[PDB]
Amino acid sequence: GMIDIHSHIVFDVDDGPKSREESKALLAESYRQGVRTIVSTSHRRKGMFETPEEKIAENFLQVREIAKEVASDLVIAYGAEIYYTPDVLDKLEKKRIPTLNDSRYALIEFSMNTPYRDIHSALSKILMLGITPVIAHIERYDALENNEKRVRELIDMGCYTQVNSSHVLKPKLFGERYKFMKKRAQYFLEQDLVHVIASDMHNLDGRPPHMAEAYDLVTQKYGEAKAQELFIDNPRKIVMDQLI
Amino acid sequence: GMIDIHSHIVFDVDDGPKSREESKALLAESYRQGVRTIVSTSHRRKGMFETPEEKIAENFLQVREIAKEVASDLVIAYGAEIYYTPDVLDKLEKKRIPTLNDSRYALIEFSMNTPYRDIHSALSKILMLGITPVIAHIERYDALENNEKRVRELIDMGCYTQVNSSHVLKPKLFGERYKFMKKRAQYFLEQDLVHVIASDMHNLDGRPPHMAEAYDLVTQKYGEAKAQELFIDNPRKIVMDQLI
Ligand SMILES: [Mn+2]
Ligand SMILES: [Mn+2]
Ligand SMILES: [Mn+2]
Ligand SMILES: [Mn+2]
Ligand SMILES: [Mn+2]
Ligand SMILES: [Mn+2]
Ligand SMILES: [Sm+3]
Ligand SMILES: [Sm+3]
Ligand SMILES: [Sm+3]
Ligand SMILES: [Sm+3]
Repeated sequence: GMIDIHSHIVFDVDDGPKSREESKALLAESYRQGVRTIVSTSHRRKGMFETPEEKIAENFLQVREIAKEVASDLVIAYGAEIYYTPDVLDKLEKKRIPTLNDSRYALIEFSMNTPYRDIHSALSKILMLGITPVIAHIERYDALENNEKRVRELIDMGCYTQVNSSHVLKPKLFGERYKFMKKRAQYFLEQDLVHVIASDMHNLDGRPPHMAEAYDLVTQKYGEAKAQELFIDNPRKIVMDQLI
Repeated sequence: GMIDIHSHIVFDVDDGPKSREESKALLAESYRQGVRTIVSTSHRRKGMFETPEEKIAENFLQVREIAKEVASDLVIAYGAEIYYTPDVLDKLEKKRIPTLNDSRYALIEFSMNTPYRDIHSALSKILMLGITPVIAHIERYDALENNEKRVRELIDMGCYTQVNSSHVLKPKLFGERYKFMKKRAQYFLEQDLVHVIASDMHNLDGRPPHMAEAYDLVTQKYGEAKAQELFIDNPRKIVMDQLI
């Protein structure tokens, strides 16, 4: 029973599901693949994802009703994926934006080419609030490309890393769009710099969950024990508000 | 990975472990049997279990450190087993006594021969506080012996039932001390009146966890699906603060 801590399943709030039907379909697929817990982390990002918090709550609650139709033992928790801009700090401290399952952990996102010093500075200011940043899809940031020294630094301040399930997969030979993130992801896993693997699922045409598959690949390359850590135990600790 | 929502693992606080050594030994056994989550529910009972709440917290936190020695993926949550006396209501509402994992659920206990009207009255007054009572070892109460009508009533007010793992086991032919609770437990399982099975573990000489075994017996008699509900899914919902 996997716990997916990064998901876009709330409808009409961001670039995830546009309808209830689409939300129900996502949940169902996630369930097929063995996920029994999903943390909703819709986008909060000044400039492009500014849906009112009240509306996200409204729709999330509806999605939690829908989950019941998929399966009685599917647990939906609230949360958020937060794109760092300065305003975000007070919003977090005052609790106007959710942490993951109301725990100490917050899912934090940057741009592909955010300079390292900006990522670092931002993550410091969040730690100052007593909140623990889990860094969203570290494969994305150029700042961290092939750079363990920098990732260790962040982990050692008190951050934890998340990698997307789809970037654990192997590169295709025709029509690959994520060569660099797949290469980057594989490097972090080799260096043992990954705490969590999550789906970042948005839909069932382009951004599905690849959790079942990502799990079998990590099992083979890195061992069953590591797959369980990244896909179950560490997420378990996050959702239970305990330090990993 | 089972979740045990009823446990006496804090030392020098009640009739559970008397030492750290004994606490560590309990955790370890529970882990052997496949339990990955344990809710601490030490005794709060006017008249015989009156250890100051500050002291229970102090020692619980230490037990949570010890758990790390047993295994990194063992999660210890705080809670309490509450013996109903009137004072308990305000203590709960004001939060001077913990609910299970700080959820809406509280583990509630009575005496073997508490008349039904007293159990009922007490459980009403707790529901009035917005708290959901999970009834501790229902096998114990004479009021509920062979009496589905009464158990359904309670469940329908909004209570949930817990049965002890050791009372799921088969009766012995020499030196059985729990014939009646084993018979009673078996009856509730047949009538499908049990939401949760938990250990009520106190030690490793007389009151061990019988979770591994209780799980295999429920599997055989009632199906894998039911064992998972009682030993994993329903407890999962309790610890995640979601209505079962
Ligand atoms: Mn998106
Ligand atoms: Mn993102
Ligand atoms: Mn995302
Ligand atoms: Mn006891
Ligand atoms: Mn008891
Ligand atoms: Mn007990
Ligand atoms: Sm290295
Ligand atoms: Sm490691
Ligand atoms: Sm019946
Ligand atoms: Sm049932």
